[PDB]
Amino acid sequence: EVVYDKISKRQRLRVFKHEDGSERVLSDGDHVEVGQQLMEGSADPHEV
Repeated sequence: EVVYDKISKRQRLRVFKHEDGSERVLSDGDHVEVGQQLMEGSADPHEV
């Protein structure tokens, strides 16, 4: 299991939706695909 260790609450949480779980902000327990962005902001393109 992958660990994203620390994110300051200055960062908002991502507002996507998929798999018709929620349709709103990243919900605890929600299902996440491979390329899904977890946070509002700009993603490192090396990572993608």
